[PDB]
Parts: sequence; structure tokens; C-alpha cells
Amino acid sequence: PTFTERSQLKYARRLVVKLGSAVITREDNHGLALGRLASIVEQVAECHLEGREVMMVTSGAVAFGKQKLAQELLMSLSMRPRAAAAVGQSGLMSLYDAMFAQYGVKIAQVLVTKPDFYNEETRNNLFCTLSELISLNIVPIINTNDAVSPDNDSLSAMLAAEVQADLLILMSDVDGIYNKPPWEDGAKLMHTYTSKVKAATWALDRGVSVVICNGMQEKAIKTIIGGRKVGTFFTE
Amino acid sequence: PTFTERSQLKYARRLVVKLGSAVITREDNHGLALGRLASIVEQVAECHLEGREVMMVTSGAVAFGKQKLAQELLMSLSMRPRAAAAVGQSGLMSLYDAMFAQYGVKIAQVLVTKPDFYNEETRNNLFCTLSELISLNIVPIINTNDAVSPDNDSLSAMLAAEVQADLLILMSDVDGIYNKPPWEDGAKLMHTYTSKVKAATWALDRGVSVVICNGMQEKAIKTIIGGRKVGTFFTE
Amino acid sequence: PTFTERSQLKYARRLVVKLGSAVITREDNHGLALGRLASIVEQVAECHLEGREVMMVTSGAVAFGKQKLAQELLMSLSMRPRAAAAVGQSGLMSLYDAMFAQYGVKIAQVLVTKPDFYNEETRNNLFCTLSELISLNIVPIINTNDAVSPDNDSLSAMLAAEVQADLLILMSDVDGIYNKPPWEDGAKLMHTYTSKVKAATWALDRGVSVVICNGMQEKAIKTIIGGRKVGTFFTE
Amino acid sequence: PTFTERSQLKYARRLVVKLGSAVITREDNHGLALGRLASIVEQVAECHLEGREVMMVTSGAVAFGKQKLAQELLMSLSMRPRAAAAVGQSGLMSLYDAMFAQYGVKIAQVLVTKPDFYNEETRNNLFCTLSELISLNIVPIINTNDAVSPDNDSLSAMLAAEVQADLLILMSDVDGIYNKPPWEDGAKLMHTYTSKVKAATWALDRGVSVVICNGMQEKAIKTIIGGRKVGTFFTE
Ligand SMILES: N[C@@H](CCC(=O)O)C(=O)O
Ligand SMILES: N[C@@H](CCC(=O)O)C(=O)O
Ligand SMILES: N[C@@H](CCC(=O)O)C(=O)O
Ligand SMILES: N[C@@H](CCC(=O)O)C(=O)O
Repeated sequence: PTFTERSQLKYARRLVVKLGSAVITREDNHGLALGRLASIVEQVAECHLEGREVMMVTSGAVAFGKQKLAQELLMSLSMRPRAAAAVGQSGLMSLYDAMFAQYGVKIAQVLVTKPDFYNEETRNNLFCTLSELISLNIVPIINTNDAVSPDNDSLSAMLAAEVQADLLILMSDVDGIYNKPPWEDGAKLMHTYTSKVKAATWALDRGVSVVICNGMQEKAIKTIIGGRKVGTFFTE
Repeated sequence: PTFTERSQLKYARRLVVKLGSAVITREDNHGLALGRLASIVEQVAECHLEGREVMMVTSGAVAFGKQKLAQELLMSLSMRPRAAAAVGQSGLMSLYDAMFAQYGVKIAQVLVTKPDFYNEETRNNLFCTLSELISLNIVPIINTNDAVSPDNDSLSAMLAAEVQADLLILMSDVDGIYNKPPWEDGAKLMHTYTSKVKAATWALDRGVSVVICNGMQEKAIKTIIGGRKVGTFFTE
Repeated sequence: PTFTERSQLKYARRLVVKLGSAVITREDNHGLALGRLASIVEQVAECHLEGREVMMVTSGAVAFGKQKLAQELLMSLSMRPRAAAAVGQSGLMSLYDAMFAQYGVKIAQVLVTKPDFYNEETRNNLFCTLSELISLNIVPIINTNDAVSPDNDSLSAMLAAEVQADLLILMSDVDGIYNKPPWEDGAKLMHTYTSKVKAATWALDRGVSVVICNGMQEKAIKTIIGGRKVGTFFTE
Repeated sequence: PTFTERSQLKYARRLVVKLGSAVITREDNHGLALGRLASIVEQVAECHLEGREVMMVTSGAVAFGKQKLAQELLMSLSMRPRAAAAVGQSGLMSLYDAMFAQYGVKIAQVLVTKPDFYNEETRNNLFCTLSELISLNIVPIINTNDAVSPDNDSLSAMLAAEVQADLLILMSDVDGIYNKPPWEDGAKLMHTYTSKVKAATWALDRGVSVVICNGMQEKAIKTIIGGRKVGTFFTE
């Protein structure tokens, strides 16, 4: 890429957020934590009204479907996942629509899957779709196709690579990257950097400066864009 | 198949409706005709509460997106389709959710495309999804993937074939199938039968008794299921 | 008023529709008939896009709440209306919002009750609200306050009187007004005119030309505005 | 009442929250802050799933309408509040419905105004409505009638009085009640206690133990119910 130090990260013109499946779902995998989700939608809409062109990759659509049913799964578990995923995708897109249009923005559910990034025709089609959507002041929300799926991070890295984004914020649960497992002497967190780690290395080789923050920390995106020593930063 | 005469069509246990792109969109391709759409949703929900297991194939999602934007396309046509398709898919699934839950039913947007019916892994996945959704008392709504698309009828025929449905109602604009173009002497409509025609022949060879009704006719599905001489009927 | 013959009714600049409680609720009082409701919303939105300034008075909000619960009333009828009315008002306003914004219009739920038309302060406030809403290209939907209520037709007449509307369409179930009960010789329907009848006489004395159509008849509003001999017409 | 010390507040069986007009609207009066609103909805739904019977009094409905229009007010401010209030009430009830049903709860918009608490017939009707709604496992949301209105706190006090609630949480912006204006020596915050102050004294005389917390403090309700020295507590 071109970015080297965290001080430069105020000049990134195309973010790609990626809400991890452990940030937005409450501590059961049986709900949808509204606190962190509303905070992250607030930060993303505010950052998009600032002039950048964000593009979320929302994970965790099975949880909304599980909680929306909560009855037909119960009455069937005594007489007897993808169905929950489908129903949840629909309902979650509705809820995102509400909580985003509460800031003036519009959204547009784009559904892809990892095989769609391998053939050239589908890659061309998807890039054309995303560019026509970005040029219209819309925030695409790129979920994974649930009905053709056997933690959507490699997908986010590859998507940032194709669209060639400046940043790639990768929210998660762990505070960052340590030097050794936490149950050890010398758990020195490595802010800079000489699964998530592999995808970050990939996106680094493809011209993308990955950053791995902590989801539960208040005002995460607005902080990491500014330059505070938060999260993790991958660059030679 | 097994069905021969229209009198037998009261014993079909798995319908596959298919709302044509000229039935639900008002006469501009710039809106969404609520009259026919509400009538067809009413008939389908009533038929599903009767014991059958319907599965719509709703076309015309670009119209809802076009009308929902109506401003950002305007202001851009002076300074300068898939984007409209995406936004419309989201909004239309929301509207279907409302107008179906007004009858007690639940729906679940399933998004496929014609290449998903060629590989074996995706076909297995999709069939498992649809069976897990049918066994849960849900009405799947199978739109075509807009973001990986370069009048969704061949798709409906192939989908009915894979799930192996008894009937396949194929709503449209024309009253049926004539003997010659209308501007000719002897336009004898052929109810029985010794694009739509080709797909119907295909689905006939694959064990599906296709039927082509007229959309604007009031109470179409409830009539054709009963046995009245409406629409068209394909069987040797 | 000023209108005398049905030919003049093309120059009315302020309609007040009133959907009767027997037109939109399906034939159980336990649902919400989507066919007639969608047709009437289509006609009203089309008439409003024509330059007039309509203002619906939607009845039947208890039905939507009854059907939306359908479970918590059931499980309680073995261990043991206004609650259904409240929940239904909310859900029905949401559904109207969807099916109206599908034509570009916006709506704004205004909740009044008959005692609000007797004191002068509340009458002034309500008139100011309605005029500020009409001058903004919005279609107010004037339901009756359910939580302060012990077939909302007198309300519609009085509302048309205060706002001083040219027309007052009063949709209902009966085709019109007969000369005698139907089980009699000589059931001559009286189109012109030298409960509903009393409210119509009132609104006639207050400068409003009431018209009573049949709800189930297709394209009712567009017909009666044109001048066809449909419904009933009250004028000396 | 019966409660004296904050240690006893774990045994209150009927809360009445009241979200102040400065907690949920972002710092413009031109939006709807999703962070605090989602946090408060999360806390209230969690407290209601605990066995209590909460009943919100959501303020700030004009902000949602202002932001939802944002265009028709703009284009009219060059050619030229209650309208915004009406549109906002509708949209905000929809958003609350979504963010509450994401926890399993159902809600039911109840619209009252201060004159509805003075006549006996309307008071009886409203109490019957609220009791029939509480006995159904529903969370009523008691906004003030905007179309018959010339910071809804006296309303909340009187409502808690009529329903005779154990607690009355009154969220706001100020951390509590000080001994003197902040620009003075000796700004000793008074947790216990020997506008908001007047309403609290009233509700104390009517058998209600008022509590005034700080909205922006994370996990406010769950804390104050527990017994931590937060907010303010009114009791002799
Ligand atoms: N269902 C997908 C995730 C879809 C989503 O992004 O919500 C999975 O389990 O991998
Ligand atoms: N956009 C697709 C149709 C999608 C739909 O079914 O709505 C097409 O034009 O073929
Ligand atoms: N609940 C009211 C009618 C309210 C409405 O207009 O829906 C009644 O029964 O009179
Ligand atoms: N519009 C009312 C408040 C209504 C509400 O609770 O949102 C007022 O300004 O007093």
C-alpha cells in the first residue's frame, strides 16, 4: 500500500468494516445485542457522512432468525440452521434499514459467497454492482449467501482486495494480537506488526492495511481512524 | 406426471407459483401495482392455509428499487439497474413480510440463480434448505440473484423440476396460448395442449404439469385449482 | 354547498375518504382483507397524485391487532379489546406506510376522538395540525383514539365539516340507499337524494356533499369522481 | 410508600421508566441518537424479562419526524412542528417495535395527554387499557398526544401515581441534584433527599419513590435497581 504509520490513517477514502460474529450477537448465540450493533451503526454512518465510502460486511444473520422463530424451532425440536439464516437475513436487513435511515443513509443488501470471487464473469458483475452502488451514496451490506453455504473473514479480505480499499477495519472480540497465549509470562500486545492473522498478511500483500480493533471498546472506529494506539496495525 | 385432466388438480400437494414481471409492476415499469400483488398474496396465503405447500417465485424486484430511489437516480441522470435491483429486493422482501404476516404465515427470502442449479454441491445445499424451510411451515420466496446476473421462467421450471412439484402455476399477462397470432382469422385459444411454451414442454417431460393463467383475472389460483376452464393446461 | 349534479364532481379539490369497518376486514372480523385495502390505497394515492388533497379516515384497527396477537389472546382465553386496538393501530400504520410509500406519498397518523371536536382549544390545535400537514404534501390518516374510547361515521362527517371539504366519500358495504328493505316489492335504489343517512343529512346542512359508494366494486373512487351513476348522492 | 433505603429497591414489581427528551436525541435536536436509545431498550427489555412489569414513557418524537422529512421542510422553509411530531410518532413506534421484538417482547403504543388524567371516564378507560395490556405481557409506550398539544415529566409522575407503581425511574441529562449551582464552592451532590424536583415531591406524597439517574451512564437501570449509589433517591 502507501500507508505506514497510524498517523496517516486520517486520509483513507474507502473503508471496509467487518463486524465479527462475536461482537453483535449477545452472549448466547440466541439473540442480537443491540448496544454494540447500534454503536457500530452510529460510528459507520457518521464516518460515511464525513466523505469516506464505507461498505459493511455484517456477520451474524443466523442469530436474528433463531430469535425471530424461537417457537417453530421449539415445537419442532420435540417432534424431530439454513432456514434460520434465511429468515434472519431478511429481518436483519430490515432492522439495518431502519437504524441507518435514522441517519439519512440508504443501504442495499448485496449477497455474495466465496465462489463468486473466483470466476471472472461474476467478479466483473459484482465489481460493477459495487461501483454503481458506491457512486450513488449508498452503503452496501455484503452478507454471505446462506442458502449456498455448507466466520466470513477471508471473504472480507478478498473483497477489500478486489475493490482495492485503503483501510480494512476488522472488528472482533480479542483486544488485538499478543506475543504468546494469555496464560504466560510476557503477554506483550503487539500494536504494530512486522485466521485473522493470515487474512491480514494476505491483504497486506494485496495492498490493504488491515487493522484489528476490539468491538466492545466505545467509539472504536472514530478512534482508530484518528491515530490512537488502539487495536492492531499491519504494515512492513 | 400422474395428472391428466383439470378435474384432478384438486389433489396437488405442492404448488410453485411464479408471478410474472408484467403482472405485479404497474403500467410504467416504474412502480409496484398493489392491486394484483395483494390479490395474489391473498390467494397464495389462503391456498397455503389449506394444507398445500406453496413456494412463490416473485419476479419484478427492480421496479420497487427504482420507485424507492426516484431521486438519487434523477439527480444522477443529469451528471452522468443492478443497484435498483438490490435496493428493491430488500424493500420488496419487507413488504411481502408485512402482507403475508397479515395472514399468519412467515416467509424466508431465498436467493438463487440459474448457475446454482448446475453444480451438484449447490443443488444439494439448495434442496436441503428448501426442504428444511417447507417442513417448518414457511413460504420461501425465490428471487434471482441480482448482483450476479448479467424473465425468470426457465428458472421456475427448473426449480419445480428439482423439488418435483405436482403443479406449476405460471401467471402471466396473455390469457393463454392461441392457435395463431391474434391478428388472424381463427384465434382459437387452446386450453389443453397435446419461452413459456418451451419451459412448459420441459417441465412436462420432467414430471410437472404446467398451467399458464391470466394474472389480471380475479381469483385466478382458487379457480384453476378447482377445475374451471381457465388458463392453459399441458399434458399428453 | 355549490355542487348539485354528479357531472360537477370532477372539480372537488378536497376529498375525505372513509373506509368502513366492513370493507377492509375479511369476513371473520379476525384478519385484514388485503385485496380491497390495496385497491382503495391504490385509488386514493392515484387521486392524490392528481392534484387533490385527500385525507383518509381508516376504520378497523382492532382486526389487525387481533390477528397480530392470535396467540397471547388464545393462551389467555383459557386462564381468564382495547389492547388489540392499540397493537393494531401501531401495526396498521406501519402497513399503510409501506403500501403508500410504494407510490411516493407520505402519511402521518393523526389520532383524534369525538370529544376533541367540542372544545375550542383542541379544535384550533387539530385544524392547525391538519392544515400544516396538508400544506406539506402528506396524507393524514385519522383514526379514533382507542385508549379513550368506551363505526366512526359521525366522526368523519364532523371532520369533513370542520375542514370544510368539497366531497365526502363514505365507502361502505351496502350498494347505496334503497326505497324499502330489500325483502319487499319495489326496492328502487335512490341514486340522488331529495346512521349514514343522518350523518349525510348533517354534512349536507354543513356544506358537504356526501356520497355513499359500494366498497367491493372495482375502481370505486375513480368512477364516482368521474360522474357515473354509482353509489348515492345527497343534494337538494 | 414502603421503600426507604436503596437496598430495598430489588423488590419493586412495577417500574415506570421515562426517557428524557435530552437523552435519546443526538446533540442537534435533529436526529435520534441510537447508542443511548439501544442501550436503554436493552436494559428495559432485560428488566422486563426478569419478572417486573415496566412501562416506558418515551419522549422525543419530534426529532424522528424532523429527520425523516429533512427534505419537505427544507424545500418549504424557502417558500414560506406538529406535522413532524405526528410523522415521528409513527416512525418511532415502528423502530421501537423492531428493537423490542429483537428481545421477544411486544409493545403497544398508548397515546394520552395531561387532560386525559382529569376527567373520571377517561381515567377509568385508560386504567382499564393499561391493566389489560400489562396482564398480556406487553410493554406499553405512553407518548403524549402531539396533535392536541399546544418535557413530559409531570405526565410521567401522574401516570405512575394513577397506576400506583413501586418505582419511578426518571432518566435525564444532569447527574442528579446538587446543593447549589455548579459554579459555586461546595457542589455536594445529594444522593438521598430529605420541575423534576417538584414532580418527585408530588410522586413521593402519592406513594411513589422517584429516582433520577444519569442517562449517558452505561447500564443505568440495572445499576440503580441493584443498590449502587447512583442517581438520586427521594424518600423521608
Ligand atoms: N451463515 C454464514 C454467515 C452469514 C452472515 O454473514 O451472516 C456462516 O455461518 O458462515
Ligand atoms: N433482475 C432479474 C430479476 C430478479 C427478480 O426476480 O426480481 C432480471 O432482470 O432477470
Ligand atoms: N376502536 C374504534 C375504531 C377505531 C378505528 O378507527 O380503527 C371503535 O371500535 O369504534
Ligand atoms: N411533542 C410533545 C412530546 C411528545 C413525546 O413524548 O414525544 C412535547 O413537545 O411536549
